[PDB]
Amino acid sequence: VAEDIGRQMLAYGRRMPLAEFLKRLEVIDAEEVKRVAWKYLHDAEVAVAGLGPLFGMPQLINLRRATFWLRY
Amino acid sequence: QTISPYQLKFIYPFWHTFFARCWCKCSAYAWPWVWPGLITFGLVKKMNHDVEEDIRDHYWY
Ligand SMILES: CCCCCCCCCCCCCCCCCC(=O)OC[C@H](COP(=O)([O-])OCC(O)COP(=O)([O-])OC[C@@H](COC(=O)CCCCCCCCCCCCCCCCC)OC(=O)CCCCCCCCCCCCCCCCC)OC(=O)CCCCCCCCCCCCCCCCC
Repeated sequence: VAEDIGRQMLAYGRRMPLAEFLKRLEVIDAEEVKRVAWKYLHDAEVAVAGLGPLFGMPQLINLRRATFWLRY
Repeated sequence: QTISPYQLKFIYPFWHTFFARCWCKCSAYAWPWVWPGLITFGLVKKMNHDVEEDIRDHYWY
C-alpha cells in the first residue's frame, strides 16, 4: 500500500482510489481495444534483443512486416 | 546490429561510395577483358584489308 501511494503520488500528482480504476476499466470493450491497438501498434517500428543459439532467428524485416496482415 | 530500412537513407549511400566502387570494378576488368578485345578488333580490321585487296587483285584488270 505504501509503495502504491508513493508510486502514484510521483506518477500522477495524486493517488487514484480503487473505485475510479474499476469504473474506468469496466467501460472498455472490444472495439475500444481494437481502436487503441490500431492507433499505436499496427504498422509500427519494433526493437529486438536476443542471446544464444540464434541461427533460427527471424530477420528484423520479418518482425516488422508481421505487424500488419495482408488478409483484410 | 541492424537498423530498420524506414530509418535509413537508401539512395545517398549508393552515390556516396560511387567512385570507389567504380574504380575497383573497372580496374579489375582492364587486362582480362579489354586487351584481348583490342587484339580481336585489330584482327577484324586486318581481315577487312586483306579482303579489299583480294577483290581487286582477282577481278580488276
Ligand atoms: C502465366 C500465369 C502466371 C501466374 C503467376 C501468378 C503469380 C501470383 C502469386 C501469388 C502470390 C504469392 C502467394 C504466396 C502466399 C504464401 C502463403 C501465405 O502464408 O500467404 C499469407 C498471405 C496473407 O497475409 P497474412 O498472413 O495476413 O500476413 C502477411 C504478412 O503480414 C506480410 O506479408 P509477407 O511479407 O509475409 O508476404 C506475403 C507474400 C508471400 O509471398 C512471398 O513471400 C513471395 C512473393 C510472392 C510471389 C510474387 C510474384 C508473383 C507475381 C504476381 C503477378 C502475376 C501475374 C500473372 C498474370 C498472368 C498473365 C498471363 O504474399 C504476398 O504479398 C502476395 C501478393 C500478391 C498476390 C495477390 C495477387 C492477386 C491480385 C488480383 C487482382 C485482380 C485481378 C483480376 C484480373 C485477372 C488477372 C490475371 O496471403 C496472401 O495474401 C497471398 C496471396 C493470396 C491470394 C489472393 C487471391 C489470388 C487470386 C487473384 C485473382 C485471380 C485472377 C484470375 C482471373 C482472370 C481473369 C481473366
